[PDB]
Amino acid sequence: TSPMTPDITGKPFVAADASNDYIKREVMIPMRDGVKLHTVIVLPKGAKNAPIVLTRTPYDASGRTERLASPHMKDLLSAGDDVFVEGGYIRVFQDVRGKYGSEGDYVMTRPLRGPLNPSEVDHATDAWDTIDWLVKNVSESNGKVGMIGSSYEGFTVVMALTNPHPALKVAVPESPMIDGWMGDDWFNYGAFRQVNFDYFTGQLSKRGKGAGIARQGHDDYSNFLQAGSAGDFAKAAGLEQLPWWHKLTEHAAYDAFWQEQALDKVMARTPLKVPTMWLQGLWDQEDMWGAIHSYAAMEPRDKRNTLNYLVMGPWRHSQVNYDGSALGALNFEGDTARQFRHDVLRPFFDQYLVDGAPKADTPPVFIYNTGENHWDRLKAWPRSCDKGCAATSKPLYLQAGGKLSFQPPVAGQAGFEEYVSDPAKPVPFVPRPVDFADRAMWTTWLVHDQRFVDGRPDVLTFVTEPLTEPLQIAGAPDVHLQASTSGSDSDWVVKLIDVYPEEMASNPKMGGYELPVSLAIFRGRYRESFSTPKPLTSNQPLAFQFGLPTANHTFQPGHRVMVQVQSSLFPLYDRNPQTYVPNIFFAKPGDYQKATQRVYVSPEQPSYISLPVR
Amino acid sequence: TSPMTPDITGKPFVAADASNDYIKREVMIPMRDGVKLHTVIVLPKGAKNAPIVLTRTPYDASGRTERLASPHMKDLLSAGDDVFVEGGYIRVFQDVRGKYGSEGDYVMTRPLRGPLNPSEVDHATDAWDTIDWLVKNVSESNGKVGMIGSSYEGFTVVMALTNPHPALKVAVPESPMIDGWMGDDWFNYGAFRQVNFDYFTGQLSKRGKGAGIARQGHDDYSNFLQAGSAGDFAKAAGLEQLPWWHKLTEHAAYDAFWQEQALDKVMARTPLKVPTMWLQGLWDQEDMWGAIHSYAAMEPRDKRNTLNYLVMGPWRHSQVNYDGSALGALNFEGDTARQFRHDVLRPFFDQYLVDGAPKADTPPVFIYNTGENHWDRLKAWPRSCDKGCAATSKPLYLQAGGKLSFQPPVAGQAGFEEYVSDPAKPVPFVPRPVDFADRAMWTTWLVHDQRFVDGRPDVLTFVTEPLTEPLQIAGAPDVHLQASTSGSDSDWVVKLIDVYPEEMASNPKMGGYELPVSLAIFRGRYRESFSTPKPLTSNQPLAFQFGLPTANHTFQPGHRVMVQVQSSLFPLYDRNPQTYVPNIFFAKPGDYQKATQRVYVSPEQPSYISLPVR
Amino acid sequence: TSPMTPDITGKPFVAADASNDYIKREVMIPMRDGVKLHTVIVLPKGAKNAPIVLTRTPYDASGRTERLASPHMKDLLSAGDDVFVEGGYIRVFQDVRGKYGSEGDYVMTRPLRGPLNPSEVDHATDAWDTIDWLVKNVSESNGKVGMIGSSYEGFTVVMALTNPHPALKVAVPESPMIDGWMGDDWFNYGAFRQVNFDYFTGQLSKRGKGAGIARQGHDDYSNFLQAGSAGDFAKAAGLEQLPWWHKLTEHAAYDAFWQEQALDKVMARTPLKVPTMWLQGLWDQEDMWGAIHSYAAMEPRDKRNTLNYLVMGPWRHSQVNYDGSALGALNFEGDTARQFRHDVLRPFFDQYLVDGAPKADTPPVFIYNTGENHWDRLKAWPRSCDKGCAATSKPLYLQAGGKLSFQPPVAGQAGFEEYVSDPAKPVPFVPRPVDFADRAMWTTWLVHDQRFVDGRPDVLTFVTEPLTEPLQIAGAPDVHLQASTSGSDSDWVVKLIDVYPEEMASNPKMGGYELPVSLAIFRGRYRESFSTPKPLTSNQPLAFQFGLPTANHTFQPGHRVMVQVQSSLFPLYDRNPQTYVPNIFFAKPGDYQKATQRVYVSPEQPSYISLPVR
Ligand SMILES: [Ca+2]
Ligand SMILES: [Ca+2]
Ligand SMILES: [Ca+2]
Repeated sequence: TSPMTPDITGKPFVAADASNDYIKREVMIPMRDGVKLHTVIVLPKGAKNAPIVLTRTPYDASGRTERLASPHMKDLLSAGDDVFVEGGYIRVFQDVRGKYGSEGDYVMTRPLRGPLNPSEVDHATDAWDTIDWLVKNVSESNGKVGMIGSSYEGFTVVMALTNPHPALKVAVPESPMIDGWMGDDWFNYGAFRQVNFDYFTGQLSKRGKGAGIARQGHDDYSNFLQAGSAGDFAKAAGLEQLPWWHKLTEHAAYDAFWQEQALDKVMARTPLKVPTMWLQGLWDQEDMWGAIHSYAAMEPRDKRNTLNYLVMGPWRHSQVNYDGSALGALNFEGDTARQFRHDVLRPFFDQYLVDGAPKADTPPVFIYNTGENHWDRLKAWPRSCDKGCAATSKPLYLQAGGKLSFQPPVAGQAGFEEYVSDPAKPVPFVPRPVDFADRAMWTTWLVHDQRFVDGRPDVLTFVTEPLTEPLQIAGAPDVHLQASTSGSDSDWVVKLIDVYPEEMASNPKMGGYELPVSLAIFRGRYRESFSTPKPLTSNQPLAFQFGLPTANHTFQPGHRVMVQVQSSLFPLYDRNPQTYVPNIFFAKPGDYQKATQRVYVSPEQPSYISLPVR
Repeated sequence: TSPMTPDITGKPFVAADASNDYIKREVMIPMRDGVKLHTVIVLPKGAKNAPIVLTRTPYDASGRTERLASPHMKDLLSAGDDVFVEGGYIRVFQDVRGKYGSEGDYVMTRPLRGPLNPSEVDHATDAWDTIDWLVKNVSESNGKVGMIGSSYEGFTVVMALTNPHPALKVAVPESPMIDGWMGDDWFNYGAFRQVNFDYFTGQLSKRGKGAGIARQGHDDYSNFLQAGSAGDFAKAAGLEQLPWWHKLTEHAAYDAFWQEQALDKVMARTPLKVPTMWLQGLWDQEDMWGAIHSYAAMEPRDKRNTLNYLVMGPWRHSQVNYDGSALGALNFEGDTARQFRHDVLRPFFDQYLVDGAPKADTPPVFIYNTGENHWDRLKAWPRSCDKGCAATSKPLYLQAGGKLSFQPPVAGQAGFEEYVSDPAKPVPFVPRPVDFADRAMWTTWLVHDQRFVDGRPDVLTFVTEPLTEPLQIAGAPDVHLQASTSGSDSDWVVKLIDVYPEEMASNPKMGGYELPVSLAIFRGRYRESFSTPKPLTSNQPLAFQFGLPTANHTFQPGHRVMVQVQSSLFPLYDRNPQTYVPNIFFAKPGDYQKATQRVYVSPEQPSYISLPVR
Repeated sequence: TSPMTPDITGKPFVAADASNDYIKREVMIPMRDGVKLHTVIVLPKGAKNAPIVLTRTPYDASGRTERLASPHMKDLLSAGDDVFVEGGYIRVFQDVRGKYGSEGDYVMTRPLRGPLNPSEVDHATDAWDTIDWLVKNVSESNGKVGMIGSSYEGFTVVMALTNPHPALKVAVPESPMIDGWMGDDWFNYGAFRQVNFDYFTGQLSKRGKGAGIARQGHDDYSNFLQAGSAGDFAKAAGLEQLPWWHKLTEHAAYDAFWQEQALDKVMARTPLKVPTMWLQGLWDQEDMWGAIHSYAAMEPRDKRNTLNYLVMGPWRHSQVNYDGSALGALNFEGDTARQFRHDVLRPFFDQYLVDGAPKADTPPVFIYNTGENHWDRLKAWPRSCDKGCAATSKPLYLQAGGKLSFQPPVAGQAGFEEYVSDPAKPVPFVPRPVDFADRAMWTTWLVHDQRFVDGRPDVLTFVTEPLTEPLQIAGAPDVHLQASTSGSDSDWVVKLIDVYPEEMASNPKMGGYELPVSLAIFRGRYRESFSTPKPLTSNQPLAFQFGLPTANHTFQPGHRVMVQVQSSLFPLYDRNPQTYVPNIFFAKPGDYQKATQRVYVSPEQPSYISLPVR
């Protein structure tokens, strides 16, 4: 070999694959319009009549099938695919239209053929053509296909369910994106989520891998506050080059653009034919709305209770595919994620995909009790609600003096609790400094101790005396807030908290820990209507009604129930200027004003939470 | 904005840069043969008559100038560039010929025009054409250029020094690759370094970013042992596709291929014209030979002591560009890396690059004492050696019964210490499991406590009684080993160790800690000649002589001096089969045999280390 | 208040107790012979007809009832007492005779009235007199008592069971000290345990709190090796002042002194009257022999299977009273300790102690499967043994070339595997440096990855190929070692190991992890008799038979089964000098000699482990 022989030959370096216990095949599958989608198929060596598990993703199919470069399939594929490797399944990941190895144009959460999409293709037809090709060209398969995926990967499963290929025998949409305005990714009750600015450049900058937005500093509390409004931050970052950004600001309210994209409404008029398991985390910080709302839209038509299932674990977004033994300071009884994957998911998929496999005794509802630390196998959910459930909700009244109880307010006390909300000094949603990039912070923010803001003058705290008997809730709490603002707009944040016993000697850090079981924010301008915003009348007590995330939680003896109320949750949510403007995205510096907020706790105007007690 | 408007546009997304305090400018510089090299220039805004600091790298110039996407130049550039940002320098990184954005073919450490390179270009001409272009095309510059870089980036500096452009006013080769066979990257005294297998696929798989090699498991001790020889592992990993791998196995001995690449020999015949500062770490685990040998090759001709400098800090490879406050369990007196960059490097560069800058009080030698924890400013180095230095070396004799002293062996005792070296059960160079991916393990292996192998039957341990007075060494120890093997080949590993006081109450983990101050391996087949290997005569005591890494270390009172001897250091070094084979890279399973080793400690055949005491 | 008024008044400072939810009373209960024992009684406020849980301890009753100075009983008492606080029990801790607040003389594990104790009192009579006083003087109780305790606190429960007071309705000896010579605290098959030297000064220096032994250095590997024999270390430390030390060295063999103290032999002749639950950890590093052997001594007479229970969790010594969610690098399915305490222990105690309490569904055997990670509820144990069990044991033969399989050795291979055992360089039982005071090291040593010694020339390794199907063992493995030694004595250490799959991508550190499922040491001089030691015939293959710790473990697919054999386990066990001496405690420097060890693996003399497969 000559010394001047180029050490980089130019020809592709073929990695070793002799010792592999799998085969990886990449193929460009033509859709009905000629556009080919990059599809990666991983088969166990010696696979015969094996089912296929398919996932359609905008997060790199080649990368999703290489958690680690390894000759062992169990290590090659992600942690969440462990049960599929153990079951001898063929795993397939496909790049959606317009991303990574696939051809075509990319449209964020490409809408269904209809009012928003006049083309001949969408995610439903793309999944159909994909499945058709797989059962006709993968000789190692038995022609049976199951679909699974979390977040955007769950959204593609839902799209396939709108009109599924006959070969699709089972589906598991995990934390799917269903309604990005009401309560999933983009907004929550109209309040815009700034955490997704990095997602926009990360997914829309290039066909393939993108990047986050360069910051002025480390603390996002400071980065966003200094920039001003959400529109100011975006403009300075160059986001006006992205059509998606223009779509968000042109549709700030819940108009036809968002209504026509709500997939739970679509599931309501979609016939039940494919056994589907709606899954999400109880602390799903990205898609809290999706799974539970989609499950409820189809459950009334699940006549025999064997086609529509619900799964809600003690998980943060997508934790179902990793280790569910803990979340932040909370410890659970074993790896709850692995428990779900092995005890419930595997037998459910085997029943519909593996030849000769027995029927599984899949629980209609598989939900974790975050207070008692154990799974619950039920026939229905919720167990308690205002009407139609086994148990009836009980009003939990906010009381004067920062108290909280099931007894209606008595006369002869202060009619309300007051606090000033200052947009220039907003309440932080997590301890400063805030780093949206820090995955540890973002995935655990919903279970973080709230004492870092308890005692702030712009946060109201209501608490019960220590419980002597366990209080079990099992449903979706509903806020019935009676509040006024001296401004003409305002956000209202309510947190339902489990305060641990003041002392916890066996785990000292948990002593007095304020765990948010369920919390939400509501953009006040949408009080009467989500599609048609209106200014709030200054200094007038008004009724605000909105649901808090689902909870299957027992407040144990020694614990207290607590409710915190505030008017900002920054920088996760852009600040409500507190003066009515046409579009908060483009609020001007002078529009931001302090406002005197009042939460009423009188017999005539009682604030309370309809708690799903059982 | 229509809903179907592609969210990923035809016109690429461009990040905003209005708040930037620098300007990044890319250029394609044509070399003399027409090949263009991708060059990245980072200028402070308002830069005028500013000096340039240039680095030529095979590690992505665009990546090297983006430690963090940020509007602040200090954060955008690497930690090691802090003093250049503070000094208002224009920073330039260039992709070497055949890598990343550059055109041309890539040849690993492209040799100088000569016997190994018949072309008209090499790193010397490329650096010359680059500097000529920069001074004629960067209007913001004062036409003065300084070069710096660590490892391969240091190697490109040395290549420029063979025939430097008149505009090159100063050079700082940090841990440069000088002799990859004698003691730098590829081999150490002929013993092959398996840690670089991942580097081959990482740098030679493609023009741009490559990847590591997929392992069968987590523990490299097991991965390499199970594979067999280095050639078996490489063959299985698909490395026979890389011409570099064939160059290594075709030139296992120190033949013309390696002799013609030794840059210290080139420096010996290179006139001293550009002020040069040779730098490396005392614990440089990748390029231990380079800087010190190159410095010594030029120092005798440094008439006024102002053209050739030496710097040796308490660092691992490239730590000079990060934080030097500690290394593994060792704590030093402040951030020694920052101290060097600010107190020595900055004034040195300024003196020769900034118009009208003052004279720097640059110490001819800047070397850290790892035993007293402070820098030493000296006029010469070494301070002690066999002859020609201020102090003279003293033999430190290995003794029977595992003893060690400066007194020659006495009669009436065992003439040797014996151990069996078994290739099937080699001595680990770091505690198992060995993870070559774990950067923390690799960067700190040389300072790791050796108690994890002390007490093994295949490792001999010689130790003094606790010292009552400080023992200072300041030079390069030289091993004079008298040893026999029952086989026909063998490796000899010698570690000079500082054993800390048995108790260290203020830092308990340091109690009895066995810190290797200096260690080296020698491949026995090269005992008589590095170019002509010969079998070792079975059962015959033979003299081996080889140098240990430089040390400026004071063994303090309460400490002991220790020497460990073994015949494997795995998996860092491939195993010597202990039977004489033509090429150890291709040793067969049956070639590996146990061997009875004897280290002689008698008056007639005394093993000792020539210690550079002062 | 005058400025010169002494700030320390001299009168006792009464801590506030108004807010306490408990009442703490201290009383000196007179025994049969007039000697009063300090007893601490903790009653919940408003206690009426409450049962008592009693523990007798030599570890400070006042300290045991104050985990934290707190007004909440749950936090005041230890973590393990959580279920008793929840159950409204009165908790009592009593200082044993001669310790802390109690009067009388202290005798280590004071033997029962008989040949070793001619006095009128022992732990049985002391417990009787205590229980009698409690039911007659504690008006807040219902006159029913349960006993519990771990280690020495479990030993006092067993002493009460030899002749229990009628008021004792239930007992739970946890990791009790049963046979301190055969396999509990002082020795293991005659091999002396040096870890207890600190225990001797800690418990025998003073009536109250003692201290450990001052060391020369940090590393006990070095401290003990430098001192020489166990006797040399003890003499230098001043331990000849302690009668206990003289008792140990005067009874090095299993003579009448130890036979008369073996409580499992006493339980074999003790009528089953009190529902007893024998408990220990599978990795009980202090009392591995006790619970399982005592359970087996009484189970044949448990006619209705309702008076004798067994519990073996995935625990280290006493972990049952803390958090059992993990042990070292091992993760279990939830807090297994809390699971046992709440799901099994609480209902078991309530049934026999609380008025009108319901029947508990107590599993006859509650044993954790360390390979499948789940509890097993069985009617009997073991599930597999040589004869009389549901399954029969299968021989796992050690093979030449470091192999292992269920197939008998074939001819034509090497008849044995050889290694030299050097007492001057013993095999470490845990990575150096060894610190017996480091609780983290000591509690997790039995589950530590054994790769730190795998590959040592003085440790033999035998391993199977990767398993394709699960291999479940459920019983006590029995070693049938055929081995010789060139010396006249030797220790034999055997480890049964579960080697995790080479790669574990979801938990990288577990890749190739060598987990010791079960290990034991056997002092060779007791090959034919534990009471009468005899020299081993030099170079003659001899049969060694001894049991390994119980295992309920499934070696899963991908894992390998491994067996390691060595002749030292230092410094936990003193070194066998390898030349026969009358008493190893007083071995002289010249008695320690290297010895050539041979483990036979031929068809004629096959070494194997009788594995309890099912
Ligand atoms: Ca259903
Ligand atoms: Ca000089
Ligand atoms: Ca029983």
